[PDB]
Amino acid sequence: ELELDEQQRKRLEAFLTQKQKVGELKDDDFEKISELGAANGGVVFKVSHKPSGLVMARKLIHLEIKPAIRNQIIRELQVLHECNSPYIVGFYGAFYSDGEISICMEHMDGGSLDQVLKKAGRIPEQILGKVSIAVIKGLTYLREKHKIMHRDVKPSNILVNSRGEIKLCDFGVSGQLIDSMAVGTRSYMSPERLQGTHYSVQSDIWSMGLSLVEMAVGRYPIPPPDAKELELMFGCPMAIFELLDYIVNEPPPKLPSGVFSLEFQDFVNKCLIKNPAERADLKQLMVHAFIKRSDAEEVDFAGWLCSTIGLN
Ligand SMILES: C[C@@]1(O)CCN2C(=O)CCc3cccc1c32
Repeated sequence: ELELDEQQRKRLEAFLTQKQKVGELKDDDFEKISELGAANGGVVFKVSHKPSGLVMARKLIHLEIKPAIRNQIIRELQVLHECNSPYIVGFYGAFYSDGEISICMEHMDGGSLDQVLKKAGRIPEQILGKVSIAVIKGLTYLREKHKIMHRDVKPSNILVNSRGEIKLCDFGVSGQLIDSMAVGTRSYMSPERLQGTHYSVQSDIWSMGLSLVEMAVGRYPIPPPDAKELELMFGCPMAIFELLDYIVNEPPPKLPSGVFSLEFQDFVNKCLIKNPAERADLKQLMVHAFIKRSDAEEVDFAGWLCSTIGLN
């Protein structure tokens, strides 16, 4: 499950070889190309690293803090140089300059799945099959190689590219950065995390299940759509506090019947069991009928993606 094919190994090696050529990251070495979107705590820009010529994604977090705090943040982010996986967004480095922390990472030309979803309307089950494999693999990697859980799985934290790669980003590695920042959505948080109770990688599986239902139906799935709302979709307002209460108190969302395969439906159901002990784990998810089927499917994710978003 963590072993790599020839292509994956080669791309991972090529990234590291290019990264080695970049030295210390400095503010004045960046030329702004465009705005990629906004992440929690700051804006993400597509940039040119002038000396190396490398195109990067630069996230800028505005923080007015003492040299003590920022130097500790930068050191804590250094842990990202150790995360090397086809399912994790490549990291270049982090620095502080004139009231803002910069996190420089690999450019993903397909952007986030939250952006792809807006464009597509809804994402096909076979495409969600590849997405599920990449998320399980990224979460397994983080857990097994670094003893870390994501803590913030959502469609805006799943990045995609024209080579067909799917990678996770914005997993909390710096405690100090979270404290100083600290304000992202709690709408993908598991019922146990919202109840302050017992929380592990099982809470990330809930967030993945919820993100998958959202992408499949083309709508944040809580509260569930009524009989008339589903007819407009396939043919076949709640304030944040009300929503969080609904998650904790009500049955979990589910895919509509007779539109998706029973394997996909069962897969999301197992991710969405409210009790984390009963909820499927990464090991069980890796061998789920939906995962085994999707893994054997020869799905052109890059082709689908480029056609959908008008990339090219
Ligand atoms: C979370 C992130 O900042 C990662 C970088 N990124 C990209 O490379 C593509 C566009 C994008 C949109 C929203 C958030 C991000 C990105």
